[PDB]
Amino acid sequence: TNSKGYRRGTRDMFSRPFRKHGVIPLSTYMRVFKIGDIVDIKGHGAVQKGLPYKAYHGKTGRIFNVTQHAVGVIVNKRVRGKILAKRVNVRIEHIHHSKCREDFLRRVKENERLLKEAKEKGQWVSLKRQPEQPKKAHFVKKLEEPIALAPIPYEFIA
Amino acid sequence: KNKQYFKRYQVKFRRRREGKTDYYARKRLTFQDKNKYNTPKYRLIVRLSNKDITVQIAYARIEGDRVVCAAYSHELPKYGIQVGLTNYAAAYCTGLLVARRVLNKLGLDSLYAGCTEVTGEEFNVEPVDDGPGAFRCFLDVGLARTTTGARVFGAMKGAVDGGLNIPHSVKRFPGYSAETKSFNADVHRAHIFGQHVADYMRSLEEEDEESFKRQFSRYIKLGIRADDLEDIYKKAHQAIRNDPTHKVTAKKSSAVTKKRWNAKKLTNEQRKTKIAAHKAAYVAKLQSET
Amino acid sequence: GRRPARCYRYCKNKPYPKSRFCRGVPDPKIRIFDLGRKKATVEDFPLCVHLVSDEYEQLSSEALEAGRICCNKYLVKYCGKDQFHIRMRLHPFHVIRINKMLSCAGADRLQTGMRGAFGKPQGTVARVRIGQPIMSVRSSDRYKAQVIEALRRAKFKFPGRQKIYVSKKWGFTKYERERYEELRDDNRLEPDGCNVKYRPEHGPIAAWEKAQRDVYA
Amino acid sequence: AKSKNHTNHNQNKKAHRNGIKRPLRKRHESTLGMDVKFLINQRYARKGNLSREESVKRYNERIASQKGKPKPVTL
Amino acid sequence: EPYITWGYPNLKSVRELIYKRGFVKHNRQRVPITDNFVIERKLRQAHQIQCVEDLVHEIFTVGPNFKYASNFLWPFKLNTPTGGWRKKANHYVNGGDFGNREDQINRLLRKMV
Amino acid sequence: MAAVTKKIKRDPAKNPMRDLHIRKLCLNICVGESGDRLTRAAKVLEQLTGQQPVFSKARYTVRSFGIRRNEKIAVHCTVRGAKAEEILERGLKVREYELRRENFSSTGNFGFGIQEHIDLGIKYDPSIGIYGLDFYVVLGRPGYNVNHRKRKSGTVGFQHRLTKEDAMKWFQQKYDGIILNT
RNA sequence: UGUCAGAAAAGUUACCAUAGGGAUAACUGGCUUGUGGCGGCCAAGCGUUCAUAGCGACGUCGCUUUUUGAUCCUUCGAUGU
RNA sequence: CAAAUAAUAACGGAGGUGUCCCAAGGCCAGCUCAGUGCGGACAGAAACCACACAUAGAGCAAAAGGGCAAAUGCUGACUUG
RNA sequence: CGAAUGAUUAGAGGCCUUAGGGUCGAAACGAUCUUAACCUAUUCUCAAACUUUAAAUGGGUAAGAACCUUAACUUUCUUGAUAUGAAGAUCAAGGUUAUGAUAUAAAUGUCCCAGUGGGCCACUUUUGGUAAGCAGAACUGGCGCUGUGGGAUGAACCAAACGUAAUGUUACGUGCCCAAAUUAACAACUCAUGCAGAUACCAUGAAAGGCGUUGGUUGCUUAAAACAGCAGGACGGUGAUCAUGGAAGUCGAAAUCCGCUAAGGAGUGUGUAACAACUCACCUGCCGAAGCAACUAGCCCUUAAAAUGGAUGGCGCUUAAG
RNA sequence: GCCAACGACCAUACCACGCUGAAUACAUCGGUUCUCGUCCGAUCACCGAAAUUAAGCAGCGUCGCGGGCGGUUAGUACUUAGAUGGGGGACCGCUUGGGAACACCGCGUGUUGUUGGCCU
Repeated sequence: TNSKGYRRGTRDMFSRPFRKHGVIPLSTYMRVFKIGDIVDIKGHGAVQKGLPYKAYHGKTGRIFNVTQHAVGVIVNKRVRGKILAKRVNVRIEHIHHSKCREDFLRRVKENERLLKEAKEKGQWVSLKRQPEQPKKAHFVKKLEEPIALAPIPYEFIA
Repeated sequence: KNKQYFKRYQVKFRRRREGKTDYYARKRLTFQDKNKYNTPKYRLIVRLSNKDITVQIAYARIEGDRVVCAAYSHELPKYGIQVGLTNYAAAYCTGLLVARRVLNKLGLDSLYAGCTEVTGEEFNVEPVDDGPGAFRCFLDVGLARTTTGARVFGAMKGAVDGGLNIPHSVKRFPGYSAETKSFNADVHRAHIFGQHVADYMRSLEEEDEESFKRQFSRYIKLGIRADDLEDIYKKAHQAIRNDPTHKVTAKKSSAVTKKRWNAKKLTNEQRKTKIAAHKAAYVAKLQSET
Repeated sequence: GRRPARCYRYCKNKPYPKSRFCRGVPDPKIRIFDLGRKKATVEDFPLCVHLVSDEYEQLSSEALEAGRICCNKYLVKYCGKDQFHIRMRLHPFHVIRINKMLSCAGADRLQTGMRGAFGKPQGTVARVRIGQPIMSVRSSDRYKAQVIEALRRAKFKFPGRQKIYVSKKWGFTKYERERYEELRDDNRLEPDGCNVKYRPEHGPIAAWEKAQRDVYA
Repeated sequence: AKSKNHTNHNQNKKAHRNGIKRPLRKRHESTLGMDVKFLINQRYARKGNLSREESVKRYNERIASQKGKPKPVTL
Repeated sequence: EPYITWGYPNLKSVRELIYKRGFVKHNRQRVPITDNFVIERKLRQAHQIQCVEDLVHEIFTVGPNFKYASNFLWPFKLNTPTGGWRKKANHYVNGGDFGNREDQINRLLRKMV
Repeated sequence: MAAVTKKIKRDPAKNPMRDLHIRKLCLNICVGESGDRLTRAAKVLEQLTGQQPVFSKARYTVRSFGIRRNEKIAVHCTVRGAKAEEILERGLKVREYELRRENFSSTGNFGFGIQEHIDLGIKYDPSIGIYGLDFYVVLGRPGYNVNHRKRKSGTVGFQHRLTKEDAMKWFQQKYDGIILNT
């Protein structure tokens, strides 16, 4: 009967990776964080100041604040069963940029590049994503060394 | 040591493996705030050598520092100083050369002239009104030992004489004693104009006159006498204040394919034929057993 | 009090070791794992024969101790004194505890009736898996029939069921007998006691001519 | 007599009924616990917008009277 | 999967389910068919469906208004098979029922329609 | 091995810049325990060297010699460069320059020890007492400050780095000693 | 203010009382069997000689709750121990 | 334990707390630790001096865990955030 | 686990100068090195409080007017020497709202509204405990709170949730109880002398066997005449020795070498005190066709012992009604 | 082809050796009056010029170690979901998807940014 307290169970959460110990690379402090930016939390065990508490590791929020060393990130925690949006002041070394939306934003960049040159053709602009449709009718040619090439089900004996 | 701490071996970065960077200071020199979002900070980098003084202005960007102004000591022959390129005196020129090199291209030489009245006092430029102040640098010394009177502090007073706003204290200027401070501009003024290099070569024709052919050689070749240095450096402090034009050269265009020497390394077909005859002629040599 | 493994037959739990965290673990009275001519070379004993578990049992230390002696005493009686190497490949680092209830004098009431349960380590056992060997005897091919009966006599002292496999290997090395014979027929099998050394192309080259200076000379 | 404490049984049936409830999406989220020197006369970066188009596209040529600030902003 | 069987309908199975069993959704209510005006009054201004064979077309050949052609319908409240089932809790490929029957959804719709 | 070397020889790779001079000489007096005995032992080296020496403290406790943590047992100093060649050869003819064989480290330094400290041109002077000393001669070529600078450091390599058998080679020539195979 | 969201607090009752409790012991009944014993395999060996006439080590697989624990399910408006 | 987010029980298992600290806090600078090898009179298994290797195998009031090498370790400088 | 930390098993190659002393030698270095240390290439087996690696099922976020690119304004706080930053406030320009499927109507307040705050069962994962119809947890589904169909019976299992009716169609079943097959449907398996066997959960039964029968895998002999049987020898070159219960063809047994041909065993034996013979090999027969073992897993048997009389639910079934 | 200062990623860059090296450089190097610091001008600080096969980033070489990427292990191990499946149990088969790891073999052995120069 514990969780309680504050870095418990984080023997593997705030560990370092293997041979990624030591000095922090310098671009970690050279990243720019503007208000309203999507941001993951993966805490740094080698920076003992401004670590998020363990519920928020692995999560994802939006930057609501910038101060001199940290960003306020607003993160969702399910406190059962309901979702509060938690405001967590977290230092910059524990904070990353989300890649999730900058491969949505390279489609807004193409839902206006492809609708641009569609002023000549007209249609279909085809600006929606399609799931993996079932395949087609297609003519598999053999030739290729005609078949059989015939498996039979056999591997036991030892 | 044998295959198994090599597996667990984590190198240091690349430059701390090679002595170049602190990274405990590089972390703290290149610190910008996060609510100062992408503003550069432009530190002042004077690195010494044996026969060069590289002064630079670089700002912290991710894919490398970007160098915005670079004045060396191997160009001060163009301004009237032929030898003694790594002086305490010859740094204040490259200090002052890199400040006037950057305020003309930033247009900030009409305002922020500087200190041509070179005295050795503490000099902190008050901001010219109708707007904020001047270009700020911060001094980046590396791991030069910052004891009082080093030549690395001989480019901070050179650059602050051009007019740049680099934050100060005179504690490490040559001629400010340690009990107390005891400001004394005159030993700083002596060192600025190269007096105590002149005084040593005015004290060496009294003790050991043969040692001119030793230390302070090539003053004998180029004819620089000891009473000239207080006016060699003085007339250089306006010939530098009149032509800071970056020394840009145009070979046009001889950098790539020069001309003959690509230095290929043993394409793996050769290495597998290198150990074709290395293996075949060994057992033929072992057929000279029988 | 050495109660047998007769009623142990749901075994559940992650292996508690004899480590720096339950210190008080005893010296084992079951120590030796291998016997016979254990100084024989690779070339002496071509035949390997295993006793292989086709269940998921929990073989006891006293079961494994008993089964080695019955495999020993038949082989030193029939196929020669030192024509075998028995390797008992199940080293039992397990802790089975016991809640002992010191209930002498019938009156004390203090220690444990059902509250509370710290244990005391008495057992030591080996998990086997399907297809996983239990002991391998290495001997010649003249005594192939004498080998299997000593493993048969060891079967009836283990729980579960077990299958006696003549392996097609050449000894305890992980080679086919043909692939052992081909690879030893040029240079590449540089022998040791139990095992050979393998097929070296690396590194760097100094131990290639040392082979070639000892294939010709 | 000491019966049965602690279970998360029924606790997600019972928490999925009135459902598991995202907060709600606002156009105006609060500025509180935010950097106060970022806010305190950016209150007056709003209050300096006395006009925004009439007197303001006058300014595009009022500073192009001095040809803008095209060079010296480059430090 | 274990609560469901599916497969790939014929044209005849598309028709017989909409002819015999096809009901339709009219302002949240369930309205049988009985004429083409129940299909046309809700899918001809927006989509181009007025007949029954319209609704059989853009369901069978999966057309661009399939989303509307199949949410217009109510779920087909089928009968029970004649001869009944096979096991109901094994896969079709085990010994029979749930999952993809794949062409044998037709034979089972003859029993249910 | 037999990797191709190709050995381009524009000059025979001799050693003008590879001097194998004396770096420094280490002079220790490991007195047993503290008190005023080190003070009268420390002043024998300002007589010998001129530099005032340093008071090395004992690291561990032993209870067998009587030393503890920080009990100031020894006195040492170091002499570097052409002033060692006073105190080297002045204490080497005491050892009658012919010296033992090991006595010669694999690291290239070598050293010896003499008792009877008044054979260094020192008058006997019973106000201080006689002492036994510890002479260690570290030895090196130019470029050995490559690992000593704080900025842009490095390591010396194989050649240069001088063996035992080139300190002996330096000793059969300078002072003309014999190596005394014992 | 450690009973740590924080009364100011020693026993005994076989002379006993009350409200309840099978949310809770004492015995029966149930499940359980570590403990005892009764079986079957393998055979080191004992038995002058002979492995099983009679035995039978180290192992091994079961049966047996009744002693005996463990348990708290039924009964405390009472199942006579 | 705990079943790869967090949560999670038993009189489950292994321990720790009720303190210590004018430095063991703050910060700059210099420095490299465990051990190992070849050496140097008394001096040995260890005393000290000195060279070479040392991925932290040391040390950090820390119970365990994480973390840390021109440091958060060792030494000095001023210091009281 | 031929990576660290912890274990742990065996050898192999060696630095050596650690020897535990050796060995041929007073110690020897004049040689074998003897072994054990130490080093190096391997090796067996492993970890609730180890881990380079690393799933499945999971956790979070995103998937557009609340948007995307502009233009130039505001700012003291805001930063910059920039009233280009960074936030904000405006005008400009932008085909087809930017996966799928759904919409039981969703949103939001108030009575902080009543009851509740003993739970219990199950798959899977789990801890304690020898075990438990025991103790404690995670997950989802259930009983509580719920009838009805099936499991004879039954809180929970399988199916299915329920207005009042008519008709038709459905997992468990179809010898009789009892609705529906003693199936104009089959192929096999099995004989059980005191519970043959008979539907999940589930109402127990093992290890190990069977020249009981059924199928199967491996190896020999074979159409050179085997297999079986009626028909021959089996003594000995010799109590070599081992040996006196005693080994003369034989307990044990270091040891191990010999008859003859068509063809005979220093030979296993209760103990034939020690001897004899004898006969399961060899091989000439007749026979003249398949024989031999070893192994495997179906059913049945065996292993298999309780107390009122008794339970596949009952009857009863045996080319089944298992 | 390179050289330097400042870097980013932080072993494809490391480690062990071996062998080259034009030119700018970078060094080692010389000295202690000055500023500065040591027990010591070795280190640090400062003045600044008399010889090169050590640093240095390399040019590299290595059937190199490590590290890196691919292949193969392997549709293997495990695992989602299912059954009135099996078995006395332990556990195992199949259905429905998902899908590793060591090793093993092969491959390559820093990539580049800004600013100043050199041209074999």
